[PDB]
Amino acid sequence: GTDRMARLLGELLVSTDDSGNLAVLRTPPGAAHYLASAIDRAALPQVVGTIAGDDTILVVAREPTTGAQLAGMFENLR
Amino acid sequence: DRMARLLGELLVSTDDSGNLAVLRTPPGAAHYLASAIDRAALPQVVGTIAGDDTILVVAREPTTGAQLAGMFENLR
Amino acid sequence: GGTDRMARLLGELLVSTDDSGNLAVLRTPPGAAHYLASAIDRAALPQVVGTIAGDDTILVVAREPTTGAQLAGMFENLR
Amino acid sequence: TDRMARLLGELLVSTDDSGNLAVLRTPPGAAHYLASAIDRAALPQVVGTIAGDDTILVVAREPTTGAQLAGMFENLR
Amino acid sequence: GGTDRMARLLGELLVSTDDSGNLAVLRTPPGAAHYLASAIDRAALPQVVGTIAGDDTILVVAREPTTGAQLAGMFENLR
Amino acid sequence: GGTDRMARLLGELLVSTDDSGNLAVLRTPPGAAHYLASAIDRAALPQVVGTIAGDDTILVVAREPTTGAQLAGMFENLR
Ligand SMILES: NC(=[NH2+])NCCC[C@H](N)C(=O)O
Ligand SMILES: NC(=[NH2+])NCCC[C@H](N)C(=O)O
Ligand SMILES: NC(=[NH2+])NCCC[C@H](N)C(=O)O
Ligand SMILES: NC(=[NH2+])NCCC[C@H](N)C(=O)O
Ligand SMILES: NC(=[NH2+])NCCC[C@H](N)C(=O)O
Ligand SMILES: NC(=[NH2+])NCCC[C@H](N)C(=O)O
Ligand SMILES: NC(=[NH2+])NCCC[C@H](N)C(=O)O
Ligand SMILES: NC(=[NH2+])NCCC[C@H](N)C(=O)O
Ligand SMILES: NC(=[NH2+])NCCC[C@H](N)C(=O)O
Repeated sequence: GTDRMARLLGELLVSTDDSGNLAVLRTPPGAAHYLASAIDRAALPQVVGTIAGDDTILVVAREPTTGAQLAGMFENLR
Repeated sequence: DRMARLLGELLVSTDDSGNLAVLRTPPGAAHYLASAIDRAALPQVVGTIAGDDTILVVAREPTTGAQLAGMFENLR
Repeated sequence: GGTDRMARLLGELLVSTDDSGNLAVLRTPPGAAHYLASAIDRAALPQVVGTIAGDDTILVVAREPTTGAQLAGMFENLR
Repeated sequence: TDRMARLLGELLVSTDDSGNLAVLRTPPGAAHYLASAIDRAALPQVVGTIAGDDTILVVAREPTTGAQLAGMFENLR
Repeated sequence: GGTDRMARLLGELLVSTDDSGNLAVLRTPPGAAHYLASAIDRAALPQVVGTIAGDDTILVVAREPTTGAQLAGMFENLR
Repeated sequence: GGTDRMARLLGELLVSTDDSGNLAVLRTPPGAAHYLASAIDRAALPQVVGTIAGDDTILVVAREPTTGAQLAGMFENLR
Protein backbone atom coordinates (compact mmCIF):
# COMPACT_ATOMS: atom_id res chain seq x y z
CA GLY A 1 0.00 0.00 0.00
CA THR A 2 1.98 2.93 1.31
CA ASP A 3 5.38 1.46 0.26
CA ARG A 4 4.32 1.13 -3.36
CA MET A 5 2.89 4.67 -3.28
CA ALA A 6 6.18 5.98 -1.80
CA ARG A 7 8.21 4.26 -4.57
CA LEU A 8 6.03 5.55 -7.42
CA LEU A 9 6.08 9.07 -5.97
CA GLY A 10 9.88 8.99 -6.29
CA GLU A 11 9.64 7.59 -9.83
CA LEU A 12 6.72 9.61 -11.20
CA LEU A 13 6.13 12.88 -9.31
CA VAL A 14 7.55 15.79 -11.27
CA SER A 15 6.09 18.60 -9.13
CA THR A 16 3.32 19.44 -6.67
CA ASP A 17 1.10 22.46 -6.10
CA ASP A 18 -2.18 23.31 -4.40
CA SER A 19 -5.34 25.43 -4.25
CA GLY A 20 -7.78 25.20 -1.33
CA ASN A 21 -8.85 21.57 -0.69
CA LEU A 22 -6.84 20.27 -3.69
CA ALA A 23 -3.29 19.04 -4.14
CA VAL A 24 -2.22 19.10 -7.79
CA LEU A 25 0.43 16.51 -8.72
CA ARG A 26 2.22 16.54 -12.07
CA THR A 27 3.68 13.44 -13.74
CA PRO A 28 5.36 12.61 -17.05
CA PRO A 29 2.78 12.28 -19.93
CA GLY A 30 0.62 9.23 -19.49
CA ALA A 31 1.73 8.39 -15.91
CA ALA A 32 -1.13 10.06 -13.97
CA HIS A 33 -3.44 7.00 -13.79
CA TYR A 34 -0.65 4.74 -12.60
CA LEU A 35 0.49 7.08 -9.78
CA ALA A 36 -3.12 7.84 -8.87
CA SER A 37 -3.87 4.12 -8.61
CA ALA A 38 -1.03 3.84 -6.08
CA ILE A 39 -2.36 6.75 -3.99
CA ASP A 40 -5.88 5.18 -4.06
CA ARG A 41 -4.51 1.80 -2.91
CA ALA A 42 -2.69 3.47 0.04
CA ALA A 43 -6.12 4.71 1.25
CA LEU A 44 -4.77 7.63 3.28
CA PRO A 45 -7.29 8.83 5.91
CA GLN A 46 -6.73 12.45 4.85
CA VAL A 47 -7.47 11.75 1.14
CA VAL A 48 -11.17 11.74 0.06
CA GLY A 49 -10.26 10.53 -3.42
CA THR A 50 -8.22 11.20 -6.54
CA ILE A 51 -8.89 11.87 -10.17
CA ALA A 52 -6.22 11.47 -12.89
CA GLY A 53 -5.95 13.09 -16.33
CA ASP A 54 -2.96 12.35 -18.54
CA ASP A 55 -0.13 14.21 -16.70
CA THR A 56 -2.04 15.72 -13.79
CA ILE A 57 -3.70 14.30 -10.66
CA LEU A 58 -6.14 16.13 -8.39
CA VAL A 59 -5.98 14.81 -4.83
CA VAL A 60 -8.97 15.95 -2.75
CA ALA A 61 -8.12 16.62 0.95
CA ARG A 62 -10.42 15.54 3.83
CA GLU A 63 -11.32 18.58 5.99
CA PRO A 64 -9.46 19.92 8.02
CA THR A 65 -6.35 18.78 6.05
CA THR A 66 -5.62 21.33 3.31
CA GLY A 67 -4.41 20.81 -0.27
CA ALA A 68 -1.13 22.55 0.67
CA GLN A 69 -0.61 20.03 3.49
CA LEU A 70 -1.08 17.05 1.19
CA ALA A 71 1.10 18.67 -1.55
CA GLY A 72 4.01 19.08 0.91
CA MET A 73 3.61 15.50 2.15
CA PHE A 74 3.75 14.22 -1.47
CA GLU A 75 6.59 16.60 -2.42
CA ASN A 76 8.80 15.36 0.38
CA LEU A 77 8.17 11.76 -0.58
CA ARG A 78 9.96 12.24 -3.93
CA ASP B 1 -30.27 5.47 -19.12
CA ARG B 2 -31.26 7.77 -16.32
CA MET B 3 -29.10 8.92 -13.45
CA ALA B 4 -31.86 7.87 -11.01
CA ARG B 5 -31.56 4.26 -12.18
CA LEU B 6 -27.79 4.16 -12.75
CA LEU B 7 -26.90 5.47 -9.26
CA GLY B 8 -28.03 2.11 -7.80
CA GLU B 9 -25.99 0.15 -10.31
CA LEU B 10 -22.76 2.17 -10.38
CA LEU B 11 -22.27 4.00 -7.09
CA VAL B 12 -19.68 2.37 -4.85
CA SER B 13 -19.43 5.33 -2.41
CA THR B 14 -20.04 9.08 -2.01
CA ASP B 15 -18.04 11.68 -0.07
CA ASP B 16 -17.29 15.40 -0.17
CA SER B 17 -14.87 18.22 0.39
CA GLY B 18 -15.83 21.87 0.17
CA ASN B 19 -17.66 22.47 -3.14
CA LEU B 20 -16.99 18.94 -4.50
CA ALA B 21 -18.95 15.71 -4.29
CA VAL B 22 -16.52 12.78 -4.83
CA LEU B 23 -18.29 9.73 -6.28
CA ARG B 24 -16.66 6.29 -6.62
CA THR B 25 -17.75 3.64 -9.16
CA PRO B 26 -16.51 0.16 -10.13
CA PRO B 27 -13.37 0.20 -12.32
CA GLY B 28 -14.04 1.75 -15.71
CA ALA B 29 -17.58 2.98 -14.86
CA ALA B 30 -16.92 6.65 -13.99
CA HIS B 31 -17.56 8.12 -17.45
CA TYR B 32 -20.80 6.21 -17.85
CA LEU B 33 -22.26 7.37 -14.55
CA ALA B 34 -20.96 10.90 -15.08
CA SER B 35 -22.65 11.02 -18.53
CA ALA B 36 -26.01 10.19 -16.74
CA ILE B 37 -25.37 12.99 -14.19
CA ASP B 38 -24.58 15.51 -16.94
CA ARG B 39 -27.76 14.46 -18.80
CA ALA B 40 -29.82 14.97 -15.58
CA ALA B 41 -29.06 18.73 -15.92
CA LEU B 42 -29.32 19.34 -12.16
CA PRO B 43 -29.63 23.03 -11.25
CA GLN B 44 -27.20 22.55 -8.33
CA VAL B 45 -24.43 20.89 -10.47
CA VAL B 46 -22.01 23.09 -12.36
CA GLY B 47 -20.34 20.08 -14.05
CA THR B 48 -18.61 16.73 -13.74
CA ILE B 49 -15.24 15.28 -14.68
CA ALA B 50 -14.73 11.49 -14.77
CA GLY B 51 -11.50 9.53 -14.30
CA ASP B 52 -11.59 5.71 -14.21
CA ASP B 53 -13.40 4.92 -10.94
CA THR B 54 -13.87 8.45 -9.54
CA ILE B 55 -16.11 11.38 -10.52
CA LEU B 56 -15.75 14.93 -9.22
CA VAL B 57 -19.10 16.70 -9.25
CA VAL B 58 -18.82 20.50 -8.82
CA ALA B 59 -21.53 22.17 -6.65
CA ARG B 60 -23.12 25.45 -7.68
CA GLU B 61 -22.84 28.07 -4.94
CA PRO B 62 -24.31 28.12 -2.36
CA THR B 63 -24.95 24.33 -2.56
CA THR B 64 -22.06 22.50 -0.85
CA GLY B 65 -20.32 19.23 -1.83
CA ALA B 66 -21.84 17.56 1.26
CA GLN B 67 -25.39 18.49 0.15
CA LEU B 68 -24.74 17.00 -3.29
CA ALA B 69 -23.08 13.82 -1.93
CA GLY B 70 -26.07 13.38 0.38
CA MET B 71 -28.45 13.52 -2.57
CA PHE B 72 -26.45 10.99 -4.58
CA GLU B 73 -26.25 8.69 -1.57
CA ASN B 74 -29.97 9.03 -0.83
CA LEU B 75 -30.98 8.20 -4.42
CA ARG B 76 -28.80 5.05 -4.61
CA GLY C 1 3.43 31.42 -28.58
CA GLY C 2 1.41 29.35 -26.11
CA THR C 3 -1.13 32.11 -25.48
CA ASP C 4 -1.91 32.65 -29.18
CA ARG C 5 -2.49 28.89 -29.75
CA MET C 6 -4.68 28.72 -26.60
CA ALA C 7 -6.61 31.80 -27.77
CA ARG C 8 -7.37 30.25 -31.13
CA LEU C 9 -8.30 26.80 -29.72
CA LEU C 10 -10.64 28.50 -27.19
CA GLY C 11 -12.32 30.11 -30.20
CA GLU C 12 -12.70 26.74 -31.90
CA LEU C 13 -13.52 24.51 -28.93
CA LEU C 14 -14.93 26.42 -25.98
CA VAL C 15 -18.73 25.90 -25.77
CA SER C 16 -19.37 27.50 -22.37
CA THR C 17 -17.76 28.40 -19.04
CA ASP C 18 -18.93 28.30 -15.46
CA ASP C 19 -17.41 28.27 -11.97
CA SER C 20 -17.55 27.45 -8.31
CA GLY C 21 -15.05 28.60 -5.67
CA ASN C 22 -11.50 27.95 -6.88
CA LEU C 23 -12.72 26.08 -10.04
CA ALA C 24 -13.46 27.13 -13.61
CA VAL C 25 -15.52 24.55 -15.53
CA LEU C 26 -15.00 24.62 -19.30
CA ARG C 27 -17.25 22.69 -21.71
CA THR C 28 -16.14 21.52 -25.11
CA PRO C 29 -17.57 19.28 -27.87
CA PRO C 30 -17.43 15.51 -27.10
CA GLY C 31 -13.84 14.25 -27.09
CA ALA C 32 -12.21 17.70 -27.36
CA ALA C 33 -11.48 18.35 -23.66
CA HIS C 34 -7.96 16.81 -23.75
CA TYR C 35 -6.81 18.86 -26.76
CA LEU C 36 -7.99 22.19 -25.36
CA ALA C 37 -6.59 21.36 -21.86
CA SER C 38 -3.19 20.64 -23.46
CA ALA C 39 -3.21 24.17 -24.98
CA ILE C 40 -4.17 25.69 -21.62
CA ASP C 41 -1.38 23.71 -19.91
CA ARG C 42 1.15 24.89 -22.54
CA ALA C 43 0.17 28.60 -22.12
CA ALA C 44 1.39 28.15 -18.53
CA LEU C 45 -0.80 30.91 -17.03
CA PRO C 46 0.30 32.20 -13.63
CA GLN C 47 -3.36 32.21 -12.54
CA VAL C 48 -3.75 28.47 -13.31
CA VAL C 49 -2.42 25.75 -10.99
CA GLY C 50 -3.36 22.91 -13.37
CA THR C 51 -6.13 21.25 -15.44
CA ILE C 52 -7.84 17.87 -15.61
CA ALA C 53 -9.53 16.99 -18.91
CA GLY C 54 -12.50 14.62 -19.03
CA ASP C 55 -14.31 14.05 -22.31
CA ASP C 56 -16.39 17.20 -22.78
CA THR C 57 -15.38 19.08 -19.61
CA ILE C 58 -12.14 20.54 -18.29
CA LEU C 59 -11.66 21.47 -14.61
CA VAL C 60 -9.24 24.42 -14.34
CA VAL C 61 -7.87 24.99 -10.84
CA ALA C 62 -7.30 28.71 -10.06
CA ARG C 63 -4.20 29.92 -8.24
CA GLU C 64 -5.20 31.96 -5.18
CA PRO C 65 -6.17 34.75 -4.93
CA THR C 66 -7.74 34.30 -8.40
CA THR C 67 -11.24 32.78 -8.14
CA GLY C 68 -12.97 30.30 -10.53
CA ALA C 69 -15.33 33.08 -11.69
CA GLN C 70 -12.36 35.26 -12.52
CA LEU C 71 -10.70 32.47 -14.54
CA ALA C 72 -13.98 31.62 -16.29
CA GLY C 73 -14.41 35.28 -17.31
CA MET C 74 -10.89 35.42 -18.78
CA PHE C 75 -11.48 32.24 -20.85
CA GLU C 76 -14.93 33.46 -21.92
CA ASN C 77 -13.40 36.67 -23.38
CA LEU C 78 -10.30 35.12 -25.06
CA ARG C 79 -12.74 32.81 -26.87
CA THR D 1 -19.19 -15.30 -17.16
CA ASP D 2 -22.85 -14.44 -16.50
CA ARG D 3 -21.70 -11.02 -15.25
CA MET D 4 -20.37 -10.27 -18.76
CA ALA D 5 -23.65 -11.64 -20.25
CA ARG D 6 -25.73 -9.20 -18.16
CA LEU D 7 -23.63 -6.15 -19.14
CA LEU D 8 -23.78 -7.13 -22.80
CA GLY D 9 -27.56 -7.26 -22.39
CA GLU D 10 -27.38 -3.82 -20.86
CA LEU D 11 -24.68 -2.05 -22.91
CA LEU D 12 -24.08 -3.76 -26.24
CA VAL D 13 -25.52 -1.49 -28.93
CA SER D 14 -24.13 -3.33 -31.99
CA THR D 15 -21.35 -5.68 -33.17
CA ASP D 16 -19.22 -5.82 -36.33
CA ASP D 17 -15.87 -7.31 -37.40
CA SER D 18 -12.85 -7.17 -39.63
CA GLY D 19 -10.15 -9.82 -39.82
CA ASN D 20 -9.08 -10.87 -36.33
CA LEU D 21 -11.10 -8.10 -34.66
CA ALA D 22 -14.58 -7.82 -33.23
CA VAL D 23 -15.72 -4.22 -32.91
CA LEU D 24 -18.30 -3.64 -30.13
CA ARG D 25 -20.32 -0.40 -29.73
CA THR D 26 -21.73 0.90 -26.44
CA PRO D 27 -23.49 4.11 -25.30
CA PRO D 28 -21.08 7.09 -24.84
CA GLY D 29 -18.70 6.55 -21.91
CA ALA D 30 -19.69 2.90 -21.33
CA ALA D 31 -16.89 1.11 -23.27
CA HIS D 32 -14.40 0.69 -20.38
CA TYR D 33 -17.05 -0.71 -18.04
CA LEU D 34 -18.23 -3.36 -20.53
CA ALA D 35 -14.61 -4.22 -21.60
CA SER D 36 -13.71 -4.76 -17.94
CA ALA D 37 -16.44 -7.45 -17.68
CA ILE D 38 -15.18 -9.08 -20.90
CA ASP D 39 -11.58 -9.10 -19.56
CA ARG D 40 -12.82 -10.67 -16.32
CA ALA D 41 -14.70 -13.42 -18.21
CA ALA D 42 -11.26 -14.55 -19.46
CA LEU D 43 -12.62 -16.07 -22.69
CA PRO D 44 -10.28 -18.65 -24.24
CA GLN D 45 -10.65 -17.25 -27.76
CA VAL D 46 -10.08 -13.62 -26.69
CA VAL D 47 -6.45 -12.42 -26.58
CA GLY D 48 -7.35 -9.05 -25.06
CA THR D 49 -9.50 -5.89 -25.29
CA ILE D 50 -8.96 -2.11 -25.62
CA ALA D 51 -11.79 0.29 -24.77
CA GLY D 52 -12.20 3.78 -26.23
CA ASP D 53 -15.24 5.86 -25.26
CA ASP D 54 -18.07 4.10 -27.16
CA THR D 55 -16.12 1.36 -28.99
CA ILE D 56 -14.27 -1.75 -27.86
CA LEU D 57 -11.78 -3.72 -29.97
CA VAL D 58 -11.70 -7.38 -29.05
CA VAL D 59 -8.75 -9.36 -30.44
CA ALA D 60 -9.45 -12.94 -31.61
CA ARG D 61 -7.06 -15.77 -30.76
CA GLU D 62 -5.93 -17.63 -33.91
CA PRO D 63 -7.61 -19.42 -35.66
CA THR D 64 -10.87 -17.82 -34.32
CA THR D 65 -12.01 -14.87 -36.46
CA GLY D 66 -13.45 -11.48 -35.55
CA ALA D 67 -16.72 -12.60 -37.17
CA GLN D 68 -16.92 -15.62 -34.88
CA LEU D 69 -16.33 -13.44 -31.82
CA ALA D 70 -18.92 -10.86 -32.91
CA GLY D 71 -21.46 -13.67 -33.37
CA MET D 72 -20.70 -14.98 -29.88
CA PHE D 73 -21.23 -11.51 -28.36
CA GLU D 74 -24.49 -11.11 -30.34
CA ASN D 75 -25.75 -14.43 -28.92
CA LEU D 76 -25.04 -13.83 -25.18
CA ARG D 77 -26.82 -10.42 -25.42
CA GLY E 1 -22.30 17.89 -42.59
CA GLY E 2 -20.24 14.97 -41.21
CA THR E 3 -17.87 14.20 -44.11
CA ASP E 4 -17.17 17.94 -44.61
CA ARG E 5 -16.39 18.49 -40.91
CA MET E 6 -14.20 15.37 -40.96
CA ALA E 7 -12.16 16.69 -43.93
CA ARG E 8 -11.62 20.05 -42.15
CA LEU E 9 -10.48 18.34 -38.93
CA LEU E 10 -8.10 16.01 -40.83
CA GLY E 11 -6.45 19.12 -42.31
CA GLU E 12 -6.09 20.55 -38.77
CA LEU E 13 -5.23 17.44 -36.73
CA LEU E 14 -3.72 14.73 -38.90
CA VAL E 15 0.04 14.60 -38.35
CA SER E 16 0.72 11.36 -40.31
CA THR E 17 -0.94 8.22 -41.60
CA ASP E 18 0.25 4.63 -41.77
CA ASP E 19 -1.23 1.09 -42.00
CA SER E 20 -0.95 -2.58 -41.20
CA GLY E 21 -3.28 -5.37 -42.37
CA ASN E 22 -6.89 -4.15 -41.92
CA LEU E 23 -5.87 -1.05 -39.91
CA ALA E 24 -5.24 2.53 -40.72
CA VAL E 25 -3.13 4.18 -38.04
CA LEU E 26 -3.67 7.92 -37.74
CA ARG E 27 -1.37 10.17 -35.68
CA THR E 28 -2.50 13.44 -34.10
CA PRO E 29 -1.04 16.11 -31.76
CA PRO E 30 -1.14 15.05 -28.06
CA GLY E 31 -4.72 14.87 -26.74
CA ALA E 32 -6.43 15.35 -30.16
CA ALA E 33 -7.18 11.70 -31.08
CA HIS E 34 -10.62 11.45 -29.42
CA TYR E 35 -11.83 14.64 -31.15
CA LEU E 36 -10.65 13.60 -34.60
CA ALA E 37 -11.94 10.04 -34.06
CA SER E 38 -15.34 11.54 -33.15
CA ALA E 39 -15.46 13.38 -36.54
CA ILE E 40 -14.63 10.12 -38.38
CA ASP E 41 -17.32 8.19 -36.51
CA ARG E 42 -19.88 10.87 -37.33
CA ALA E 43 -18.93 10.87 -41.02
CA ALA E 44 -20.16 7.21 -41.10
CA LEU E 45 -17.91 6.13 -43.99
CA PRO E 46 -18.97 2.99 -45.87
CA GLN E 47 -15.35 1.64 -45.78
CA VAL E 48 -14.93 2.13 -41.97
CA VAL E 49 -16.11 -0.46 -39.40
CA GLY E 50 -15.17 1.69 -36.38
CA THR E 51 -12.47 3.70 -34.62
CA ILE E 52 -10.69 3.54 -31.31
CA ALA E 53 -8.82 6.65 -30.08
CA GLY E 54 -5.92 6.76 -27.62
CA ASP E 55 -4.18 10.02 -26.80
CA ASP E 56 -2.31 10.75 -30.03
CA THR E 57 -3.18 7.73 -32.20
CA ILE E 58 -6.42 6.45 -33.76
CA LEU E 59 -6.93 2.92 -35.09
CA VAL E 60 -9.43 2.93 -37.92
CA VAL E 61 -10.74 -0.52 -38.80
CA ALA E 62 -11.27 -1.01 -42.56
CA ARG E 63 -14.32 -2.81 -43.83
CA GLU E 64 -13.46 -5.64 -46.18
CA PRO E 65 -12.43 -5.52 -49.07
CA THR E 66 -10.77 -2.15 -48.31
CA THR E 67 -7.30 -2.71 -46.77
CA GLY E 68 -5.70 -0.59 -44.03
CA ALA E 69 -3.40 0.84 -46.73
CA GLN E 70 -6.32 1.83 -48.98
CA LEU E 71 -8.04 3.43 -46.02
CA ALA E 72 -4.91 5.32 -44.88
CA GLY E 73 -4.38 6.56 -48.48
CA MET E 74 -7.91 8.05 -48.39
CA PHE E 75 -7.12 9.91 -45.14
CA GLU E 76 -3.66 10.94 -46.36
CA ASN E 77 -5.25 12.68 -49.39
CA LEU E 78 -7.15 14.96 -46.93
CA ARG E 79 -4.07 15.84 -44.86
CA GLY F 1 18.05 6.69 -24.89
CA GLY F 2 14.43 5.79 -25.67
CA THR F 3 15.04 2.05 -26.22
CA ASP F 4 16.96 1.78 -22.89
CA ARG F 5 14.21 3.63 -21.00
CA MET F 6 11.58 1.43 -22.67
CA ALA F 7 13.46 -1.74 -21.68
CA ARG F 8 13.60 -0.59 -18.05
CA LEU F 9 9.84 0.09 -18.02
CA LEU F 10 9.03 -3.27 -19.64
CA GLY F 11 10.72 -4.91 -16.65
CA GLU F 12 8.55 -2.88 -14.27
CA LEU F 13 5.20 -2.69 -16.15
CA LEU F 14 4.91 -5.68 -18.49
CA VAL F 15 2.73 -8.34 -16.83
CA SER F 16 2.30 -10.53 -19.94
CA THR F 17 2.37 -10.60 -23.72
CA ASP F 18 0.30 -12.29 -26.42
CA ASP F 19 -0.37 -11.81 -30.12
CA SER F 20 -2.77 -12.26 -33.03
CA GLY F 21 -1.85 -11.65 -36.66
CA ASN F 22 -0.25 -8.20 -36.97
CA LEU F 23 -0.96 -7.33 -33.32
CA ALA F 24 0.95 -7.70 -30.09
CA VAL F 25 -1.18 -7.34 -26.94
CA LEU F 26 0.73 -6.19 -23.86
CA ARG F 27 -0.86 -6.31 -20.40
CA THR F 28 0.19 -3.95 -17.58
CA PRO F 29 -0.97 -3.26 -14.00
CA PRO F 30 -4.19 -1.15 -13.86
CA GLY F 31 -3.68 2.40 -15.08
CA ALA F 32 -0.14 1.73 -16.44
CA ALA F 33 -0.91 1.18 -20.15
CA HIS F 34 -0.60 4.86 -21.18
CA TYR F 35 2.77 5.25 -19.52
CA LEU F 36 4.36 2.08 -20.98
CA ALA F 37 2.86 2.87 -24.41
CA SER F 38 4.39 6.37 -24.28
CA ALA F 39 7.85 4.78 -23.69
CA ILE F 40 7.30 2.40 -26.61
CA ASP F 41 6.25 5.31 -28.89
CA ARG F 42 9.28 7.38 -27.84
CA ALA F 43 11.62 4.47 -28.63
CA ALA F 44 10.41 4.80 -32.27
CA LEU F 45 10.92 1.11 -33.12
CA PRO F 46 11.05 0.35 -36.87
CA GLN F 47 8.94 -2.80 -36.14
CA VAL F 48 6.06 -0.66 -34.70
CA VAL F 49 3.56 1.34 -36.75
CA GLY F 50 1.87 2.62 -33.63
CA THR F 51 0.26 1.93 -30.28
CA ILE F 52 -3.06 2.51 -28.52
CA ALA F 53 -3.19 2.27 -24.74
CA GLY F 54 -6.37 1.40 -22.85
CA ASP F 55 -6.17 1.08 -19.08
CA ASP F 56 -4.30 -2.22 -18.61
CA THR F 57 -3.82 -3.27 -22.21
CA ILE F 58 -1.77 -1.84 -25.08
CA LEU F 59 -2.33 -2.88 -28.69
CA VAL F 60 0.98 -2.66 -30.54
CA VAL F 61 0.57 -2.64 -34.28
CA ALA F 62 3.37 -4.41 -36.20
CA ARG F 63 4.97 -2.93 -39.35
CA GLU F 64 4.74 -5.63 -42.03
CA PRO F 65 6.47 -8.13 -42.50
CA THR F 66 7.04 -8.23 -38.71
CA THR F 67 4.21 -10.23 -37.08
CA GLY F 68 2.49 -9.74 -33.68
CA ALA F 69 4.15 -12.96 -32.53
CA GLN F 70 7.64 -11.57 -33.34
CA LEU F 71 6.85 -8.26 -31.65
CA ALA F 72 5.75 -10.06 -28.44
CA GLY F 73 8.94 -12.20 -28.47
CA MET F 74 10.91 -8.96 -28.78
CA PHE F 75 9.17 -7.30 -25.79
CA GLU F 76 9.56 -10.53 -23.79
CA ASN F 77 13.28 -10.59 -24.53
CA LEU F 78 13.75 -7.00 -23.26
CA ARG F 79 11.82 -7.50 -20.00
N1 LIG G 1 -1.59 14.59 -23.91
C1 LIG G 1 -2.60 15.14 -23.24
N2 LIG G 1 -3.74 14.47 -23.09
N3 LIG G 1 -2.42 16.35 -22.70
C2 LIG G 1 -3.43 17.13 -21.99
C3 LIG G 1 -3.52 16.86 -20.52
C4 LIG G 1 -4.54 17.86 -19.89
C5 LIG G 1 -4.68 17.79 -18.37
N4 LIG G 1 -3.47 18.35 -17.68
C6 LIG G 1 -4.88 16.36 -17.92
O1 LIG G 1 -3.94 15.70 -17.39
O2 LIG G 1 -6.00 15.85 -18.05
N1 LIG H 1 -7.31 1.66 -13.21
C1 LIG H 1 -7.04 2.93 -12.95
N2 LIG H 1 -6.95 3.79 -13.94
N3 LIG H 1 -6.89 3.33 -11.69
C2 LIG H 1 -6.54 4.70 -11.30
C3 LIG H 1 -7.75 5.61 -11.03
C4 LIG H 1 -7.31 6.98 -10.50
C5 LIG H 1 -8.44 7.92 -10.10
N4 LIG H 1 -9.18 7.40 -8.91
C6 LIG H 1 -9.38 8.12 -11.27
O1 LIG H 1 -10.46 7.50 -11.30
O2 LIG H 1 -9.05 8.84 -12.21
N1 LIG I 1 -18.89 10.34 -23.57
C1 LIG I 1 -18.58 10.60 -22.30
N2 LIG I 1 -17.44 10.13 -21.79
N3 LIG I 1 -19.42 11.34 -21.55
C2 LIG I 1 -19.24 11.64 -20.12
C3 LIG I 1 -18.48 12.87 -19.80
C4 LIG I 1 -18.44 13.03 -18.24
C5 LIG I 1 -17.73 14.31 -17.75
N4 LIG I 1 -18.51 15.54 -18.08
C6 LIG I 1 -16.31 14.36 -18.34
O1 LIG I 1 -16.04 15.17 -19.24
O2 LIG I 1 -15.44 13.58 -17.93
N1 LIG J 1 -12.19 11.55 -23.32
C1 LIG J 1 -12.16 10.28 -22.95
N2 LIG J 1 -11.41 9.90 -21.91
N3 LIG J 1 -12.88 9.39 -23.62
C2 LIG J 1 -12.94 7.97 -23.30
C3 LIG J 1 -13.91 7.72 -22.17
C4 LIG J 1 -13.25 6.95 -21.02
C5 LIG J 1 -13.25 5.42 -21.14
N4 LIG J 1 -12.53 4.98 -22.37
C6 LIG J 1 -14.66 4.85 -21.02
O1 LIG J 1 -15.23 4.31 -21.97
O2 LIG J 1 -15.27 4.93 -19.95
N1 LIG K 1 -16.84 11.37 -27.02
C1 LIG K 1 -15.86 10.77 -27.69
N2 LIG K 1 -14.66 10.62 -27.12
N3 LIG K 1 -16.11 10.28 -28.90
C2 LIG K 1 -15.12 9.67 -29.79
C3 LIG K 1 -14.99 8.18 -29.65
C4 LIG K 1 -13.91 7.69 -30.64
C5 LIG K 1 -13.74 6.18 -30.74
N4 LIG K 1 -14.93 5.55 -31.39
C6 LIG K 1 -13.52 5.60 -29.37
O1 LIG K 1 -14.47 5.08 -28.76
O2 LIG K 1 -12.39 5.68 -28.85
N1 LIG L 1 -3.82 8.87 -19.94
C1 LIG L 1 -4.89 9.39 -20.53
N2 LIG L 1 -6.09 8.85 -20.33
N3 LIG L 1 -4.74 10.45 -21.33
C2 LIG L 1 -5.82 11.13 -22.04
C3 LIG L 1 -6.19 10.47 -23.34
C4 LIG L 1 -6.68 11.50 -24.35
C5 LIG L 1 -7.95 11.12 -25.12
N4 LIG L 1 -7.98 9.65 -25.40
C6 LIG L 1 -8.03 11.95 -26.40
O1 LIG L 1 -7.49 11.62 -27.45
O2 LIG L 1 -8.66 13.01 -26.39
N1 LIG M 1 0.50 11.10 -23.16
C1 LIG M 1 0.23 9.85 -23.47
N2 LIG M 1 -0.81 9.25 -22.91
N3 LIG M 1 0.98 9.24 -24.38
C2 LIG M 1 0.85 7.82 -24.78
C3 LIG M 1 0.07 7.54 -26.04
C4 LIG M 1 0.06 6.02 -26.27
C5 LIG M 1 -0.67 5.58 -27.52
N4 LIG M 1 0.06 6.07 -28.73
C6 LIG M 1 -2.10 6.12 -27.44
O1 LIG M 1 -2.42 7.11 -28.11
O2 LIG M 1 -2.93 5.56 -26.68
N1 LIG N 1 -11.85 5.93 -18.05
C1 LIG N 1 -10.61 6.29 -18.34
N2 LIG N 1 -10.38 7.41 -19.03
N3 LIG N 1 -9.59 5.54 -17.94
C2 LIG N 1 -8.19 5.85 -18.21
C3 LIG N 1 -7.28 4.64 -18.08
C4 LIG N 1 -5.83 5.07 -17.84
C5 LIG N 1 -4.96 5.29 -19.08
N4 LIG N 1 -5.78 5.29 -20.33
C6 LIG N 1 -3.84 4.26 -19.16
O1 LIG N 1 -3.30 4.02 -20.22
O2 LIG N 1 -3.44 3.63 -18.20
N1 LIG O 1 -10.47 -0.03 -15.21
C1 LIG O 1 -10.67 -0.29 -16.49
N2 LIG O 1 -10.77 0.72 -17.33
N3 LIG O 1 -10.74 -1.56 -16.91
C2 LIG O 1 -11.05 -1.99 -18.27
C3 LIG O 1 -9.88 -2.14 -19.20
C4 LIG O 1 -10.43 -2.53 -20.56
C5 LIG O 1 -9.39 -2.79 -21.63
N4 LIG O 1 -8.54 -4.00 -21.30
C6 LIG O 1 -8.52 -1.55 -21.76
O1 LIG O 1 -7.42 -1.52 -21.18
O2 LIG O 1 -8.92 -0.59 -22.43
